[PDB]
Amino acid sequence: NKTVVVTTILESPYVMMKKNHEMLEGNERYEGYCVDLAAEIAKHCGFKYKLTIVGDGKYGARDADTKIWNGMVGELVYGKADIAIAPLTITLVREEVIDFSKPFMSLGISIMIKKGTPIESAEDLSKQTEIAYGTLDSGSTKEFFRRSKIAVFDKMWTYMRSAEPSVFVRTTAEGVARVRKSKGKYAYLLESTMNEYIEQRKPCDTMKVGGNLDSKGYGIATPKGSSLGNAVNLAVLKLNEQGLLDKLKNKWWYDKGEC
Ligand SMILES: N=c1ccc2c(-c3ccc(C(=O)NCc4ccn(-c5cc6c(cc5C(F)(F)F)[nH]c(=O)c(=O)n6CC(=O)O)c4)cc3C(=O)O)c3ccc(N)c(S(=O)(=O)O)c3oc-2c1S(=O)(=O)O
Repeated sequence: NKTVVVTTILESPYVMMKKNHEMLEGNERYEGYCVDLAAEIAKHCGFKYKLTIVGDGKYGARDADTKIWNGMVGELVYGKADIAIAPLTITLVREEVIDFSKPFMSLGISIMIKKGTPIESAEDLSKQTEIAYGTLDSGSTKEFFRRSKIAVFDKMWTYMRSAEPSVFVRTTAEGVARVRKSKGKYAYLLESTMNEYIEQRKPCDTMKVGGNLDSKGYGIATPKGSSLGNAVNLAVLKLNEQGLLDKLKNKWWYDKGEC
């Protein structure tokens, strides 16, 4: 039997380098939620596996000009990996070209504030202009606002699209720094999972407020028609029912949190 090639992505806390990684080999180089999850999936499915970091560092999209899938999705579609174990969002266009398990983690768009900011909901943000707010320039959150027909989110998009200086940031680190350094006058819109992670990072000055604005899930992906997909999906369901997915989330977000 052959070693399963698992594509994954360097993204904290899902996959992170061990400090001594230069003196380590194979799967021992990495730690994180998806490292632990890969070991559990492999245990339940009965395979040996090698974690490999996706070469282009991307989740996966179809290039608008060439029509070629990149990222982990592309690794699956073009025969370079057997399974993707990563926070890969289950979307329509991806589901058409690869197979997904049921989701192992659910999430939604959410609001990050500096502690003390008088905001508790998206509606609160939308009905004022003293506190600026934005999102990742390249993110799925931006696209949610662009396409939304809900009055509150439409108003928020109209504000964000034309706000000056730009309220959009190039990276999560830029967004978080802007929240922390703006003295409560900038709020940041992002995935609840990342928001919750940052809430547990020093110096513990940010928090997540309000309910999620949408709902989506991260799934395990296999090439379309792969015989591995059935067992992997049953594994995700068993791990959820055993409490193990919740245990892993608690471990990497809270037991290992700094706040
Ligand atoms: N200098 C730079 C520097 C960075 C540039 C980036 C860039 C931006 C931001 C970040 C960053 O904050 N990462 C942390 C983060 C925040 C949210 N997630 C997340 C996203 C998922 C996902 C799971 C998660 C997680 F983790 F929450 F679970 N699962 C999916 O299934 C999925 O799909 N997504 C995407 C989505 O949901 O959105 C992760 C990292 C990068 C990067 O270096 O890869 C860049 C990206 C796209 C793009 N088209 C272009 S660009 O074309 O070049 O403009 C980009 O450019 C960049 C230039 S740049 O080129 O010089 O202008």
